[PDB]
Amino acid sequence: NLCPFHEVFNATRFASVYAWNRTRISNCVADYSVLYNFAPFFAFKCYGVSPTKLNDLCFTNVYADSFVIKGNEVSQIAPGQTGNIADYNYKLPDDFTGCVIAWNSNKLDSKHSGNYDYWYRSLRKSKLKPFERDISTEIYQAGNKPCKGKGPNCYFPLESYGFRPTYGVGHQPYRVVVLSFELLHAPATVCGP
Amino acid sequence: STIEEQAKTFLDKFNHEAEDLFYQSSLASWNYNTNITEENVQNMNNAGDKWSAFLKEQSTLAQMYPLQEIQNLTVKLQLQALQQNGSSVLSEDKSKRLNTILNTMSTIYSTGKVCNPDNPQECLLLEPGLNEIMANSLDYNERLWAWESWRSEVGKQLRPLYEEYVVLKNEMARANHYEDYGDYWRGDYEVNGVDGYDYSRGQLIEDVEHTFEEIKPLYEHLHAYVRAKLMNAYPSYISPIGCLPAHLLGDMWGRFWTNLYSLTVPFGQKPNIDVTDAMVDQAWDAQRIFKEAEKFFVSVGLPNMTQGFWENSMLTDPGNVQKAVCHPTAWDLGKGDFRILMCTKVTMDDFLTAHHEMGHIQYDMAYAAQPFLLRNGANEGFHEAVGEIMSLSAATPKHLKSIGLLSPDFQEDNETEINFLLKQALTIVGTLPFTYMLEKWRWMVFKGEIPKDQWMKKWWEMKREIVGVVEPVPHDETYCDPASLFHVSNDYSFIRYYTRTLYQFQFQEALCQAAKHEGPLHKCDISNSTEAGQKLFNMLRLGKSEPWTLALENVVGAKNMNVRPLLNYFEPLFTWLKDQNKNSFVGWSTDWSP
Ligand SMILES: *[C@@H]1O[C@H](CO)[C@@H](O)[C@H](O)[C@H]1NC(C)=O
Ligand SMILES: *[C@@H]1O[C@H](CO)[C@@H](O)[C@H](O)[C@H]1NC(C)=O
Repeated sequence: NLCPFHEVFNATRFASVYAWNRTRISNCVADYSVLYNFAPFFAFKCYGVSPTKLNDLCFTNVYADSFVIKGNEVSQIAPGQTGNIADYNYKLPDDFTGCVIAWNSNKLDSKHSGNYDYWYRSLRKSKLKPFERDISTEIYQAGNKPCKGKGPNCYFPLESYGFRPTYGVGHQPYRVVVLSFELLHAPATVCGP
Repeated sequence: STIEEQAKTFLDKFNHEAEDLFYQSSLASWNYNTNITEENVQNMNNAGDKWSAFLKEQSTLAQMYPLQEIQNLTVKLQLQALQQNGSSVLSEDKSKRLNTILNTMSTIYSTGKVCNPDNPQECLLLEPGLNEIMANSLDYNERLWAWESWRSEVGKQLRPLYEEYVVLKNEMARANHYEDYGDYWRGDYEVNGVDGYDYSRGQLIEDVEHTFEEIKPLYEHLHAYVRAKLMNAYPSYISPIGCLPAHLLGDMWGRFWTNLYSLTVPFGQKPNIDVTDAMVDQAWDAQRIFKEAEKFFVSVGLPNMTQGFWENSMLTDPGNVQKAVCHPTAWDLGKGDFRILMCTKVTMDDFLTAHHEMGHIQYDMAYAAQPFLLRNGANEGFHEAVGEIMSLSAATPKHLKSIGLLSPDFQEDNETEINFLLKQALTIVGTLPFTYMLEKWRWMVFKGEIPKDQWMKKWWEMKREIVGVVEPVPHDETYCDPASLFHVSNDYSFIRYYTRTLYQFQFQEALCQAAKHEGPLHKCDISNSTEAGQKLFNMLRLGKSEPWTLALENVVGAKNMNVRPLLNYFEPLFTWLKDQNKNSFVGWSTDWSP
């Protein structure tokens, strides 16, 4: 069978970094050359399994997360990193055996008047444990008084990533697609020659 | 949750929404300036109204965090820049009156015309006509008539208006927990909260006074030299022991003496160095000038600039259609968007101003990492200082030879750099006494030392004492001569230029001292020197995060304003001036009277 790598990479719409999209991939044959023949990416720094041995191993489950962030915040998609994206939005485990693919997509994810369809969580009471998804638009109580709905010391958590094509590199949208490779004691499911 | 810990969350949401509302406002302003059209003006006005409303709302919301419970220095600085009451401390009627009077002052300075000569059919506009007629003129009568007509048409209409403006601004400053409007203006050269690096407004006054006192001899010698040259040019118009009339000081305002170089050529047989002919001979486009400037900046050590700087920013005149404004400006839109708005021409002046604005752009990229309220120079005199050191480095003949534009066969003789030093002094050291006099007069007018009923007499007496120029005609009390200045009428601080020069010369001396350069200071070049680039970038990346008394030392080595770099920069010029005015009189006296 053919793994749905193309559908993950070719998706017309991409999720937001706070509500990122996870798609388990299994019961197919790995084809990483197809992944290569997609686009000239901006980052391919992929920790753990080497790209050469990608077509020489058998990873039980493949997780293809996908979201849109800034260019500065791509460097926060890596084990042992800190920031707004690596503490509240999307944290990777220290034992990350997968590949983080992240190209530039300002051509499709910009509207010339503010593409406020992409959000990110900037305030949270506690940090985010690895591979945890939190979507709760509850007003954040920064002050010492109970929150009655916005107003002083009560801020909406999620802040939108106002995207425009005129932004310089680093603030333009970046469709990041990490490709985690989890392994268990179950028989090998994803294998490719 | 401590006050210092809630301050930080408010400040974070300010930072995000404010960055969005500035890239919106700055984009609207750029669209207006590039293409002037009614919808563009409406959009810019809407964006500015939204930005002002957001700033007012955030300033009102930030009053709940007192500065006594704030311990972090950066958070305290951001709150101080955000907790300012501004003009909202006045009554609504008083605030509306102040806004209206400022607006009418601006619109009467901008739209003023001189129809007094002959018939009112020929109304001479200030910008195209008055500047052209004041840049060069061989007739005393026309210069005097134009100067007197402009001064009268300004003062006779803005004297009570300026009195009301002064009263309103003083009341606002007093209600703003300050002493007067001059104190409010000086409240930005102020550091308090860190030991060792601290500053006060009175300390600023004393430092300015001491720097001017130790800079007086050089300006006095230059004034004597230019007075002798004008006496040679103008027969029977100046006194040997008296101050020269003000209206012949090149520009009508007398702020800059650059226009007097034509009559004060040290060596007419040796023409000044020019690159226009060699630049057109090489077929240099508007893109090549910026390409070479970026190459110089990279050679220094500063990084390249993105493709968004090249595709978005416009560098050439767009022709008859799509009218724009030819004011060279370095735009920092707010989110990775850096642009320069200028109509580049094939000239030496445009080539140098390209580097001048490109340095501001480099400063913007350097401090882009800082929070929103700390994305500025540590004071208002840092941006222009960096631009000017860029221009000074780019204008050296050795750099011109290195870039390949100048012929290597060219040789340097003492006349060349002596003329260059004289031009620099006319541009730089000739605007320090005027700036200091104007700022001191405004400070004492706002403070109350100068009585309201006695403005013109004290201003002109200060002009004799400090700048050293007499009145072409006696002036009564129904005049507002300082209001004719753009900065005074538009409520702008003027000490920026004094601070800019006194910082730029220290910066250049420190940078080229670390570049392992042996020789004169005026030939210092930062090109192909990574150490000086790193030393400058260390200060550039700071922005307003740390006090200017520390950022100045981080690149120079001193925590205070200094004149010795300025004095020894013009050292060969100083010795030449000393050797020149031997038999001529030294100094000016106020005893002269018409
Ligand atoms: C994949 O995307 C490219 C452009 O991004 C498009 O040309 C191609 O048709 C897509 N493949 C599909 C829709 O199967
Ligand atoms: C994830 O993607 C699926 C389709 O691939 C969509 O139905 C779902 O709403 C998405 N969820 C989020 C949180 O974006």
